[PDB]
Amino acid sequence: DVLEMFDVNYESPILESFDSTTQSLNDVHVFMSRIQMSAYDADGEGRIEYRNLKLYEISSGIFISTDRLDTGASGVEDDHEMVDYYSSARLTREFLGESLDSQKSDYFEGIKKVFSFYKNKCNESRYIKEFFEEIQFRNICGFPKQAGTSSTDIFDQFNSVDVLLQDPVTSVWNKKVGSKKANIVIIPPATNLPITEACATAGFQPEGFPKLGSGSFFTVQFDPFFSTRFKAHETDDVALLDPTLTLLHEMTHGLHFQKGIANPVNRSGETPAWATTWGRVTGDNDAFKETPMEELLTFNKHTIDDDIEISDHLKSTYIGFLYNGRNEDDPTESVDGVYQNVSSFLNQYRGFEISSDFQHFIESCYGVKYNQESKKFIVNPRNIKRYVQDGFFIDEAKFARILNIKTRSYYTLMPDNLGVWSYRVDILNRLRETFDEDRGLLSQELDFHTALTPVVSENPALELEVAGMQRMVSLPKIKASYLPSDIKIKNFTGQKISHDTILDTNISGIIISKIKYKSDFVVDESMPRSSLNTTNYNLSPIKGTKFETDIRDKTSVKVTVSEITAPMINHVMKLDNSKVLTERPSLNEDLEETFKNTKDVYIPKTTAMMKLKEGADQTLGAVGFAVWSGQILEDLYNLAQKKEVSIDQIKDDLMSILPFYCAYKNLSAEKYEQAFANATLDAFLIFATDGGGFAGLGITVGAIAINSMYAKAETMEAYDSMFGKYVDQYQNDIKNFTLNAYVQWENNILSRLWNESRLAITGFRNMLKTVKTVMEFDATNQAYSEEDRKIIKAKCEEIFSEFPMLMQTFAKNSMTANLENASKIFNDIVWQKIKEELDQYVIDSKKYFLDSLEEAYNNGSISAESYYKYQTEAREKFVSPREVIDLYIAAHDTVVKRKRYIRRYSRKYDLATDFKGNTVHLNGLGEGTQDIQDLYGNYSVYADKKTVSTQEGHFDQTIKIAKDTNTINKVVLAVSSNNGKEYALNKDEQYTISFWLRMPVPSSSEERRIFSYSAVSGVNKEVEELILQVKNNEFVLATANLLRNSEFVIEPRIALNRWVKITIVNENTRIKVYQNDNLLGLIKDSSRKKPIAQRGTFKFYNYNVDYQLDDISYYNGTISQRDIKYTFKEDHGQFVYDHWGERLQYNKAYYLLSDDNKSAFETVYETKRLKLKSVPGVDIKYLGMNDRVYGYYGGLQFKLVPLDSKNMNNYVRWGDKFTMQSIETTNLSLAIIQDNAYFAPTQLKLISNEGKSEEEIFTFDRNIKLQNAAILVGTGNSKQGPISAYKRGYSGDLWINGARLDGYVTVVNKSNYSNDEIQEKFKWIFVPKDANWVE
Amino acid sequence: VDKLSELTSVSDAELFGIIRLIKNELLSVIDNFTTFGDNWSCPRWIDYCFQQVFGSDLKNLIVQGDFEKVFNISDTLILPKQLPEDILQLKPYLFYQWYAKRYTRILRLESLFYQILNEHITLIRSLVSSNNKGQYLQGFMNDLDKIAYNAQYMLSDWTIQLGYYDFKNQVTQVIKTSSMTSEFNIDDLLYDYDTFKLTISQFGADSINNFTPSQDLKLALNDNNSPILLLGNDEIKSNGSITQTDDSLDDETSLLLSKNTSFEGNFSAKYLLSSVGVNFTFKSIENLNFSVDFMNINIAFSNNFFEITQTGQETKKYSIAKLFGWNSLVYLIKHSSVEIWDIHSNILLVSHDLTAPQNNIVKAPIKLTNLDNELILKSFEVFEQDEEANYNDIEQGFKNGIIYTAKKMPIIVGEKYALKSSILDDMGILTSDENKKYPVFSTDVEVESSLNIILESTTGDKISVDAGVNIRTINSNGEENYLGIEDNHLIFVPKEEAELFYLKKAVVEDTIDIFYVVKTLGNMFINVERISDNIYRLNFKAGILYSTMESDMLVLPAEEANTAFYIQPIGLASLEVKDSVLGEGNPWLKEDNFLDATDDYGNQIDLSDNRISVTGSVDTDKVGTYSVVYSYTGIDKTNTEKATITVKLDKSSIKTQDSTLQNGKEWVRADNLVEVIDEDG
Repeated sequence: DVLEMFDVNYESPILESFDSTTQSLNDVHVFMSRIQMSAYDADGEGRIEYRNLKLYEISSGIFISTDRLDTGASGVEDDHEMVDYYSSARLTREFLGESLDSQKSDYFEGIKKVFSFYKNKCNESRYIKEFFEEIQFRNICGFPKQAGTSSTDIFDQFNSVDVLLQDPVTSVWNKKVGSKKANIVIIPPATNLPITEACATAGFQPEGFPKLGSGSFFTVQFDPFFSTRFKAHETDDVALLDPTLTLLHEMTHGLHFQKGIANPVNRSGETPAWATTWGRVTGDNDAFKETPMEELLTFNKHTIDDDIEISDHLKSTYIGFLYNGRNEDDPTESVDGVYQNVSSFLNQYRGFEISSDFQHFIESCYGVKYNQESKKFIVNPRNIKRYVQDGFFIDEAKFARILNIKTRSYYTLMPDNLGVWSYRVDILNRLRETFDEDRGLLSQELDFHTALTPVVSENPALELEVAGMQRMVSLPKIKASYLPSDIKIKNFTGQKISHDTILDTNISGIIISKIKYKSDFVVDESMPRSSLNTTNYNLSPIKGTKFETDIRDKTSVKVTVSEITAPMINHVMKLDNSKVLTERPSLNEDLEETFKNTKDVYIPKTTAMMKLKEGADQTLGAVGFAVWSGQILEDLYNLAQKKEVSIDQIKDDLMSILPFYCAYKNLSAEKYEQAFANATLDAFLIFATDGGGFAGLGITVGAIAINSMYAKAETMEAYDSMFGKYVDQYQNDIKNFTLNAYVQWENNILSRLWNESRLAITGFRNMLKTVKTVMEFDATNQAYSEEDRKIIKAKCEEIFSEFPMLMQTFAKNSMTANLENASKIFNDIVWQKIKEELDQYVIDSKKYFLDSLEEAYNNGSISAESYYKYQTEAREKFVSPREVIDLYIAAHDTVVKRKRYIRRYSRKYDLATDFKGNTVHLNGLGEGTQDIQDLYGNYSVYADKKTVSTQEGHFDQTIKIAKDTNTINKVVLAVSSNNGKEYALNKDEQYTISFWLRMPVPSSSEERRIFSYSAVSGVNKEVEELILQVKNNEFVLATANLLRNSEFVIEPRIALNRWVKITIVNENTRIKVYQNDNLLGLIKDSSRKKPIAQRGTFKFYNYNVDYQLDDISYYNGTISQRDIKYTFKEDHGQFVYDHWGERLQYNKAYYLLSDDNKSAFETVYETKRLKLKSVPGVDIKYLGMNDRVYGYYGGLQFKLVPLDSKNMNNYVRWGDKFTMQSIETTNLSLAIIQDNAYFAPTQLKLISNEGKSEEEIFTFDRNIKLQNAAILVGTGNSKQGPISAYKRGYSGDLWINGARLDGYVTVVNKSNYSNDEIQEKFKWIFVPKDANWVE
Repeated sequence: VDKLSELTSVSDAELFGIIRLIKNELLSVIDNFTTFGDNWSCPRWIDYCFQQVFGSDLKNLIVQGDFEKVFNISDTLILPKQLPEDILQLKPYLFYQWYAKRYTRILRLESLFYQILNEHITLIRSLVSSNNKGQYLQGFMNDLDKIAYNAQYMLSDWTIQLGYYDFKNQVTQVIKTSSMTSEFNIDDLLYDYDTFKLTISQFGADSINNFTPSQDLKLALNDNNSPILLLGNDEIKSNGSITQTDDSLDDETSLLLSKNTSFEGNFSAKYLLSSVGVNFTFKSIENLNFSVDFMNINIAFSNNFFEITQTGQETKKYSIAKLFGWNSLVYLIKHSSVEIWDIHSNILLVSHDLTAPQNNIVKAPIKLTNLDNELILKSFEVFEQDEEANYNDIEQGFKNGIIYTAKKMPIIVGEKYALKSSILDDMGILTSDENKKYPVFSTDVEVESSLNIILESTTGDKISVDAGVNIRTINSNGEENYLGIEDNHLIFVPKEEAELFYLKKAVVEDTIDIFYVVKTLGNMFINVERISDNIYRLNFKAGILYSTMESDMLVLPAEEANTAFYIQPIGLASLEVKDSVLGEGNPWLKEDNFLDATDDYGNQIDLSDNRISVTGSVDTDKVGTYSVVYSYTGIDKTNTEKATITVKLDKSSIKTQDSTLQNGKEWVRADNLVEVIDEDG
């Protein structure tokens, strides 16, 4: 249906005769055409020309060419490489041992195999299907209709490619026979571009400034046979950019070109300031870096180590500024926007009676509706906001999450020279099986792909020198190496409102809740895909160039700065690797003297580097090195812990700093703590200079001024227009001011401190590469003994194995400090100054409104009705805005979205994660018999249907696994993340597998196996890593991928019919095991043998009892004991649980026990008074042993009847009041009744519940959310109201204790002394009569 | 140090400034050790004590080998000269031997830091209580009590952490340095942390309640069964009728505050570093005018505006959304700010800056005067909270189990609701198709027959998420068609072939609303699939792709909002108009005589909607009455409201001429203004 490809070959004949009658133009598939290109000349001057090209309509609207249009010279010599491979021979001459026709035949068969892969990904995901539809089948409309195109004509240069035949009089292909529907054109990279440069361009760019909403087909210059290398998120694990994602990045660029929202342009023609982000390095001459927000939205990747991203509220601000435009005080810098350009385009048809196929052509283009009466297009300012919003519904980051392929932007490519960038991708599987059509590239490890061999390889660089000094710092020329500039403060001024002023209406401020669901694309098979209209166009050379996305800047700027910038501090902290070390690294503690030697490494003045500058004492052998290196590792962890300071600027809050941040101001880490007394908010900036001058935190907000009223007519209607309009612009000025204040905070503070967060994680990673090379140089010290070097080099490689977790711990703390700083600067500096300015704006505008309203009434320029109308209006409108609360809810949704990112952070991630960090969601999606399926699509579940079931159970659904008493070690459930691709293997891989397990008591020691994780050690290879089994009458978590392979005996009895949670944090060296939330122990003192990846299988085996599972999870990195406790409490949700770990239920027979003795109630001999009696234990056999475990089936059973009875299977939550009804006698319920004839005057009794009875309403103590148990609270009310203190004994809440002679009750103390000591809560247990527990 | 040096007097402002530094000195922790133990939560002030004595901190001199030197531990564990028949039995023997030989030497340096901690807090009690007399002071001494009690438990917990990784190290060294059990399961002799820690000390810093309980408002009866009213444990005053009502959000009761009905308690923040507040649930019926007077701040909710007055400061009015049904509100009083939170959706409502210094430590009363029609209170707790306690991170909803409409009233079995989709709002109307076999969401404006929804359970009336329902579907006439499933399509079935649907509470990413997914027992979730430009199907898909099962909720991504449904009430359509007496020449717009309208679901809409047509105009030049018909054209019914606009004749002139008075000429009005005539002339 979607990418249904036509029978078109490279060998298919071109159209040479059409005849116009017998055969349709929709059946023409190879033909000569014309695509608009940005040609260049010998002068280097750009001009927008048309080029002839043989087309091949490979699918229903998608054309490809194989020509390489002669678009002027590259200017770069053959076989050179700046960062992309420049050649003139590819698809023009014989290039790399293959002929021109073989390169031309491969590029056809190569592109057609890329789209074969997308069609196989069309049916496996709705989210890719909705993309290829929205981008192939879309109606495309362009506004300023050119010469030769009539109005009411659905095919023109914007959405069609001409079909040309050859003249009889000459061999020129220009005899136009019609034009068929175009959406995509895929050509090779042209002559003026490098071989590896994918760039998307609007197909037709008219002369003049592009209008927002003016759609076009998009041209992509993409070659799938070449890629460039990238340094992945996995540190120094270099990979190759997947070309099937590089095309999907440009189609994402091209969907914007089809909608018209890709080149936002003002009236003066330049890009508006709200559509780019600017970097800056100041010095001798200024260097800047522009990254447009269309690039930030096409690769909207939400990680710390990616600068090319914006938040969901900053995205919506840009989406809303494309929709409604943005008026400036200078009207030549205003933006027209989509709504004011579609509406100025559809009003040309307001009295003209367009056709039916043209009307449906627009009504699907812009979602508008056309009425038969009044001859006009009714335009809706919600379907155009829905039109621009649905243009950005997907991005390269969401494609790389669906398609598990790793990526990094071209706009953040750091030349860490591991050699050559440009590689040969073999998409036709000529040498080895490289790229399937079902799955994409079968690797990204660049040992597969043949590296190109260039002659000259010059990476572009930013050359920074300090003024009075001599050391060149060639930074990468990317956005990371520049200071992210503040946005210009707005300073809202007066309006001078008249009765005729056309003030904006569709302005929305901050939107809090929005369903951003891109509405499904309806197909229309009854619309033409061609037109037989020979109409000559204007193909004259337009002087200029077309807006091409993804153009790679290849210049090199030399700036002589005054101050050393953080990017430079980051640079000189790096060991300057490339050599083989002969002498020791000259570690230098002073930053301004490191820039004087061009050989020193700048170390910070911490007690980790001062113990590294001074080596180990060689007099002490292996032992002195272990104490030296061990102390350095501890002193580096002290730089990683965030510590709170106090500022006079921030009241009521302690701002956070990491000790490491002293490295960026050249302080001693204790003089750095001195500088926070008598401080400002322009501290906390590790990166506070652009190179020339101080660049402080832009917390200043523009002053918002009240509007004026100027009536030009003196009628009563002219004042009712003016007094209405003044309130209308009052609400418009607030909605723009609270929106300008979110973007000032989200850019100047949140984005600045997040960038200083990732400049710190880079610099800490660079100084850890200095710790590595100095401890490695000191390990090869010849003054050491040669059998002490075996111990010393093993110690250097053990401190190195802790760098992983140190740099995670540093990143989780550097992010948490800088996010809470940006959160606290909002709450205390920015949002306070918004609230302080808008309070004066609300008050002064009300004072101005109600002094012109009383002036106009007393003069008589307004009626008595209108004066009373606008007096009630000022009382209801000129009030404290709810947009300063919407500004709060916006800025605290971005922080929560980043507080959640820090919680799920991993140093190395492979699979597309959750927001909890999990990569697995097994669900039991079946009609009658449930087949288990991963709902994140990361895992493939094999579930043997004879034994693996799926029930309702623990939290929602369990995976029951049946007995097998005959055949041991049979895998029945296997949840694999192994595709069969080649992943980046490493020994430095951490993960965390976790699953709930309910197992009854096993009597037999059959030495079977329960569960085995097996991580990927290669290509369709897997090494067992973590085996849970029965080993010697005890459950043992063995280990199979360590150098020594220790075991770990699970001592706590986990198989006693109770829901346990087994978490296994497998770090490299340590393997921590957790039962529920408590650390059972470690497997330490051994590293990983075989390198693995973060993909693997979760083989759950058959056991000799029916066990269950639930929430089987896999996390890409380590989980803290702090975060394991938090996850464990939040997994339980809002339910009160049984002892077995299952949620409590009303109308269910529960043994009520005491959780300490496990003692149960019992009636005194004949009366209805209760006596707590002890419940005897159970002699079990647990794995062949003779364990003695807690008994639970004793004493009185109690239902929990709700307050009006519903039915049984309803669950009990925290705060649910009930009534404990006896079961052995159904007519009795628990109550607390005062007798004054026993020692306990306020006993707990069984009273009659017949009719209007005063049985006690109980509850559980909501303020103590325990698991597996809860504290009963007698509420003191009945179903007839509150119980009399004469009948009861007390009036309020009573905890239910295990103490007679208190009457098993004590008063809940709520006085101002109850938290002076420890509360001593009395926990009770509810055991239902379970069938897997016998006594 | 530099705070307590450059001070000759402790101000009431510097009381808060000091107690945050003592909280940052004695409760600050260095986190990571990662060798000789992983969870080593050492307090910051103790390592500074070890830094000042030995030059390096305690991590840098456990690595050196000075753990047994600086703790004066001069002994290691030893196995007995006769091991038991089971070497499992020397598991607690080494726990008693390590306790005597090595832990009580750690425990004797815990004694010294407990004395240094107490002598430091004694000094700041001396330097402040002698240099500050003020009403805040008892909050400072109460909070220094809390930091002392917590730091004494953090010091207690840190020696168990030091103890555990020393016990772990001594048990490996006692059997590696013996040939009797040289190779043995050391994990059979070690303890897990929570059995080692709870054997030594049952309580730690996690067992401390940081704040006192929340003082529930409650009805009660005396020994003379007189109707008293509690606030926690202490009887409070009551001024009018406070009775019980079965009208609750859940199947509990609720308090009926009648008109002009009030209680009055007392409250005080025990600590300086606390926010104090009022957490309460109420049914937001129209014309509610109650007012909570808490900690010398009056917070008056009135006609969906908030008025907050500090005692002796200016009243500031605050505009909110119209609160529709059962609302949970928290009236937080912070330092320098009063914040009102919605706790259903966990969003801020009002944030009022306190212009006067707020003292929450003195006892101030807690009123609630009702002032208008009967307030159905459910809860009323006066609590005291941490000052940095966020209401953002809490997942939203009542957390109740009951299914609520979009206007937060619970769903009753019957009552004829309206399914709405989340993709397409109220504007997307559930209807039947041309063949009368499918329910269809039609986003047309010419929808003929809407289809309302009746859920039914033969259980309790407030429908639980935990109970499966049958969904009848009744149109404008009364044709009742049960919803069933065949070929993964929601169709119409008979009663006996209906299907149990399970509404489950869900949220999508970038919204604050609570939606519901509709599943079956087979995890088949109703998706809204688009088939035409204006017509949407209801087709079942197996599970929700990329959906996260949270507590009991689903966290849908923004791409899976097909499955998100919500429910609205019906027959709430309204249109209110007025009769404006105009004058000859005085202008008229159609919005002048229009008061308020309301959708079928209760949404407050205005005249700019495409459903309210104004059929008729005026002249304002002739004297005749003019009737203007306002009409809201709904989905099934169209209600018209007559609005007459008279134009009363006005002839208003105050014609004047100029005058010159004489020598001190006494002045009256009559010498100038000559022609003055009223409206009728």
